[PDB]
Amino acid sequence: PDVDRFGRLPWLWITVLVFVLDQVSKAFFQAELSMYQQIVVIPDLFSWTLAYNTGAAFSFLADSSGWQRWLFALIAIVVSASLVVWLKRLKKGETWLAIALALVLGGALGNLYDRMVLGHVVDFILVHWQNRWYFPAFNLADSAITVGAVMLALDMF
Amino acid sequence: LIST
Ligand SMILES: CCCCCCCC/C=C\CCCCCCCC(=O)OC[C@H](O)CO
Ligand SMILES: CCCCCCCC/C=C\CCCCCCCC(=O)OC[C@H](O)CO
Ligand SMILES: CCCCCCCC/C=C\CCCCCCCC(=O)OC[C@H](O)CO
Ligand SMILES: CCCCCCCC/C=C\CCCCCCCC(=O)OC[C@H](O)CO
Ligand SMILES: CCCCCCCC/C=C\CCCCCCCC(=O)OC[C@H](O)CO
Ligand SMILES: CCCCCCCC/C=C\CCCCCCCC(=O)OC[C@H](O)CO
Repeated sequence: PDVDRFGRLPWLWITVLVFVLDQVSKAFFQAELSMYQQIVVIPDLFSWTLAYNTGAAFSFLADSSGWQRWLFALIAIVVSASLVVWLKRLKKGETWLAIALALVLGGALGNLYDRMVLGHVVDFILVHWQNRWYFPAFNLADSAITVGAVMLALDMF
Repeated sequence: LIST
């Protein structure tokens, strides 16, 4: 069959699927919302939003702004490469690792595309508790990465 | 990799 000639490569269809859903997601909320506008789903807990993440969380590392676009893109590129080879070196029946890797790769490329094409990453998911605390807005790419990362972390049993 |  064809499953045997491409090895572990067809797991990248999960990566593509993640990438696409991530980009359709962002495109929608770029179209439907203005910056920081929020569509309330659960008044106290959860809302859609629109935010551009130029990465101000790591602003403490430099007297310049705008470098996160390139540094983080660079890290994405580097980590993506190493993640692909490590997907290839896998065996059939290691289905847990393949999925986890594909998820992280999809999220990595999703935000990588943003930092390169746009100047920033698009964020639309706003989870919070009333006006007591707000969780930093994220997207599907982050979710794929986070779920992917946790799956890897629970692999060390 | 993530947004932030
Ligand atoms: C706007 C979003 C654009 C995103 C659209 C990208 C489409 C890329 C499709 C093919 C090129 C590379 C494919 C990479 C994954 C190939 C998996 C593979 O090797 O599988 C071969 C065989 O078909 C297993 O059944
Ligand atoms: C952003 C939300 C994205 C989450 C959406 C769910 C993600 C994937 C779920 C099911 C995988 C679908 C099947 C894709 C094909 C994987 C099976 C495969 O091709 O692996 C065989 C390989 O040859 C090894 O032997
Ligand atoms: C994880 C894989 C699941 C599928 C991945 C893609 C889904 C992306 C998530 C939300 C976007 C679509 C949800 C629709 C909710 C937004 C629509 C809305 O409320 O806007 C209406 C309009 O603005 C009047 O106010
Ligand atoms: C676990 C994996 C999850 C996969 C993710 C896919 C599920 C979609 C997420 C929420 C759906 C709820 C839809 C609520 C969005 C519509 C907002 C609404 O209620 O309407 C807005 C109105 O214009 C003003 O209130
Ligand atoms: C699953 C599908 C695979 C997804 C693959 C991830 C996306 C590729 C990342 C960038 C592509 C575009 C290359 C951009 C070339 C860099 C130069 C640039 O972006 O400059 C823009 C502008 O000139 C400065 O303001
Ligand atoms: C077979 C493949 C199955 C596919 C499985 C799909 C998993 C989706 C289920 C729950 C999503 C929970 C997502 C948790 C969101 C984490 C938020 C986050 O990562 O935030 C990022 C950062 O803080 C911002 O900059």
